[PDB]
This record gives sequence, structure tokens and C-alpha cells, in this order.
Amino acid sequence: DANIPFPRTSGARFCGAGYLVYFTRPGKVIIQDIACLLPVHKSLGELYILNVNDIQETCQKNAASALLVGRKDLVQVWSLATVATDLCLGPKSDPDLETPWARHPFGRQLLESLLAHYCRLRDVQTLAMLCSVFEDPRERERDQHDKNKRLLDPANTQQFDDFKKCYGEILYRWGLREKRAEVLKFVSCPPGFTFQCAICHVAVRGSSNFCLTCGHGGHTSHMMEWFRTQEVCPTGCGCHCLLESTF
Amino acid sequence: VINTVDTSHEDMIHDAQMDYYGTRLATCSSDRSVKIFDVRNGGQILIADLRGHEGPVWQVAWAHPMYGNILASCSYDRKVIIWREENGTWEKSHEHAGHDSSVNSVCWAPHDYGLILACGSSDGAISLLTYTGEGQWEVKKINNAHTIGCNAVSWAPAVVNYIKRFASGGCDNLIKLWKEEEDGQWKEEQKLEAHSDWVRDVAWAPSIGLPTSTIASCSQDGRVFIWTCDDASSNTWSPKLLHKFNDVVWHVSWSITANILAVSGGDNKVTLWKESVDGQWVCIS
Amino acid sequence: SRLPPDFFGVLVRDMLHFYAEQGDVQMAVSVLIVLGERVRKDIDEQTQEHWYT
Ligand SMILES: [Zn+2]
Ligand SMILES: [Zn+2]
Ligand SMILES: [Zn+2]
Repeated sequence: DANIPFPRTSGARFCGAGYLVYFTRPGKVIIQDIACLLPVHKSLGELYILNVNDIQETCQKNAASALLVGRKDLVQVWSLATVATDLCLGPKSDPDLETPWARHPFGRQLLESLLAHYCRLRDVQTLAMLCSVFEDPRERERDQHDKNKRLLDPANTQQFDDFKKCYGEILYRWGLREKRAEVLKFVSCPPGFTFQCAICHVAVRGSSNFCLTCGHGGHTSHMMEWFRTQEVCPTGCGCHCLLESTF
Repeated sequence: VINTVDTSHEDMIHDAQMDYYGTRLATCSSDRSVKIFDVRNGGQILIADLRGHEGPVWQVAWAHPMYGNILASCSYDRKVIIWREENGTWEKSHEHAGHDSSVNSVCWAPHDYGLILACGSSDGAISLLTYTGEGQWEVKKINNAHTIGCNAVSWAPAVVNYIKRFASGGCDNLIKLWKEEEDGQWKEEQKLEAHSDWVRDVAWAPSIGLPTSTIASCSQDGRVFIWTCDDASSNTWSPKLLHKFNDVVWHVSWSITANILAVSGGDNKVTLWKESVDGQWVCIS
Repeated sequence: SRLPPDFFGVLVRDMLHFYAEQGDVQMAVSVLIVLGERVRKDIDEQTQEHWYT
């Protein structure tokens, strides 16, 4: 074995989200916590409520969490986001009427400044949350007005989507999936016979289950109630569905 | 806190990698054995055993949970063994010996592409084993990939279809960067050569949206090079030194967000770097 | 563990300048008076006289 860089006996490595491993020669594998080193925290992650309907409630609820955790620049930035996202500043379709809030210096420019600072600080968490929350004839003017209409530049949608993908991957790392769905809800780009019930016979249109073998199905809560106590097909088929439907 | 598990091994330990959720711990060693330890609330208990590979083990890499529980092992024996497990027991699944020299490194590909496994063996070649399905794999080959043989391999973060790119470097200190054309050929693109003798490890930083691709390196002569580049599609790779220790550097690692680099080499020690506002890398511990 | 102190000064200055350009010299002077020394050391002295007059 000519190519022999053999005597390997030490190594360090990052693993998980908040973890580190290393071993040495005198030899048990010692790991360590680095949660306070990275700019992201799981504790703050579990609390960050998000919503598409009531934006203000999300901002003011996230505001208290950072104070409950210890961070400060967020208990400022979230307040600024709250005051800079009210429906009173709603844009108007006509370009004549009033200057849009985007062109106000405290509008787009503030967003770019915050994004740049937190890009330097390398904190994908706050980037993801801020971006998610803030998300011949005279004809050739309304298009430009709609371009200037938005608080986020239409020419950098890709980076925002990348931020929102990366935070989802880290959330999957941590062990929370519902939050991974809430965050990803904002991303722009996309990701015979026999139709009756079997326990109440009313036509089903939404969520349902069935056996692969039996071929008898119905409403999901119906099956919860039915299989809470028994092990037979509800329609006199004889299948022990706990041995057929599941793997 | 500090968590410690007793290895109960009889010979050396070469690598140790955990799982995606932080709920497993794998251990390679030269006893021709792998001992999987379940780490949870500070307790060392066994789950499986690897009693036979026909030789010592070098490097193991866990795969993405999306595809199940898959573990790979590249080692001294000239074989790469997978450990797909079923029904609560770990079992040998599939092996191939597409090399005539000890396998050096293995690194699991990004999950978007599929379930791909790059194998940089010591005989100047790289094999990319793709999962065809139904318990069948495809083994590609690129002969004469190195004049001294690639020491270690790494995968590039996926960007926006798709363009597969990965980086590797051998014992001729001529680290290169590959690519794949529409046909399926692994065409070469460039070759960085600002290295002294050999390059043991190569690691590529995770991508978090910043328009900048960062590659780490570690030469057999003490040097930790950070080959940053931010020229979009101009392809300008400008090396920048970080230090020069008193002995050979072995392994370079990254964080999730690419803010801390941990390099542990021949000095039987581990030092943690960073990237200051000015642009100099300093120690912390 | 906080934002850098001199972070928002540029935005304040730009907001004032933007308000002066449209012709709303009423809000610029009011902000200047209310703030005082926290902003008085960033605007040219020949412009303040223009606004005030
Ligand atoms: Zn029903
Ligand atoms: Zn039935
Ligand atoms: Zn059934």
C-alpha cells in the first residue's frame, strides 16, 4: 500500500444542528453543545408563531419571545416590522393619487439595510421570518407602478426563496415539521368507480382512508371511532384491517 | 453539557459521525467492526455490530432520512458496504469492489438529486453509485482521475434542470472541480494548484442564499486554505491562507451556516476558527 | 448584544431630504426641532437656513 497516510487518530466534526463531535488519542467519543455559538437557537425557534391572516398579532407575539430569551436587536426589529406593516399604509391602484409607501425612505431602504446587516451576521432565521412577513399608449406605466408597488424587490425573489428553503431544512434538522410547513407556505414556486361511504353512507369528498384489500373506506374520524375498539371490517367483509391497511 | 460513550473497542478509532436528528452515533475503527451507539440523555447502549468487512474501516457517512436508514462504509478492504435496515435489525444490504486500491472517502450527495454516493478510491478513480431502484444500483467510472489518487471528496450545495457539481483532490496537490454535461459524461472544468504536497481533506461550505461559494482545503503541509469566490459566473478562485500549524492537518469541517470551521490535524488537538469583520481567521478556544 | 449605535442616521437624513424635495418644509423643520443635537451634526449649514426661511 504505497499511498498510506495511515495513522489517523484525531478528528473534529459538526453534527446535528446544535452539536459538535471530536475524539483524541491518550479515547471515548466526546461531543459538545454549540447552541449559543451559532446565530440560531432552537428555543426561540419553537415559539415563533406565524400567520397569513393577522400579521400584526404575529409581530407583537414574536416581540415578547426575544425578550423572554435574551436577544435585543429582535425586540427592536419586530416592533419596527409591526409599525411598518399596518393596513393603513395600503397601496392604491391608481398611480396619480399618492406616492407609494415603498418609495418612502423608511420603506424599501430599511428592509435592504436590515437584510444586509443580518446577511453580514449570517443569521438565516431572522432573514426567513422577516422576508416571510413582508411578503405606445399609457398602458406601459401601471406595470412599472406595480413593480415599484412592492416592499420587496421583484428582481431578487430567488434569494428570498433560498432563505425560506434553508430555514426549512434547519427546522427539519431540529425536529419540528409543522413549523417547516408554516414557513414553506409562503414560497412562490410550487412544491374509476366506488365513491360512497361505509359507516354512514353519505358521499365523501374530503379526507378518507381505506384498506388495500377490503376496499371499504369513509371519513377519517369515522374510522378513528370504529377501530377504537374492534378489529373487523365495518361492512361484513371479515378483514382484520389492523393486519391489512398498515404495514 | 458533555456526553461520553465508552467505545469498548480493542483497536484504533478513525472516524465517528452522528445522525441527522442527533439521535444516533456511528463508529468506524480498525478492528474490522462498526458499533452503532444510541445516544439519548447520556447513555451508551449497543444497537448493532459489523463483525466483518475483511479489513480496517476508514470513513462512514449517514444518508438522508427521507430515503430511510442507510449507512455507508468505505475502508481499507477495497469494498463499500451499505447497511439498509429492516424490522428493527441492521443487515448487510449491498456491496461492490469497483477498485483495486483502498477506498479513501465517501460523501452522501444532496437529497434533491437522489440517493447518490461518490467513492474516491486510492487508485486514481471516482465511482458514483446511483440508485436505479428495485434493489439495483448503477456503477459509473472515471479512470485516470488522478496521478496519485484522490484523498477525499465533497459535494456542492444544490442551486437552480439542475447542474450536478462536486469537488475532489488527490495526492498530487492539484485539486479539481468536476461537472456533468447533458449526455451524462463527467467533464472536467478547472484545476486549483496552490497547495504544497498533498491534500488530505476537502470540504465545501453549505449554501444559505449568499452569492458566494466557499471551499475549504487542508494540505499535507500545514495550511488551511479558504478558497472563496464571489464572481458569479466569472470563475475566479483566489486562495487565501488562514494559518500554518506545526504538523500535518487531517480533517476540515463546517457549520450549518458556515460561520465556524474546525480543523484537527496531526497535533492531537482541535482548534476552532472563525471569520472576523476585518477578514482574518482567529482561534476561539 | 444590540444593534450598532449609529445605524439609522443615514435613513433619518435621507427621510428629511426626501421630505424637503417634495416641498413639505413643515415636517422637516418640526423633526429638526424635536430631535436637536441627535441630528444637527449631519446636515449642511447652508441648507438648514434655506428650510427655516
Ligand atoms: Zn362516513
Ligand atoms: Zn371488507
Ligand atoms: Zn380491512
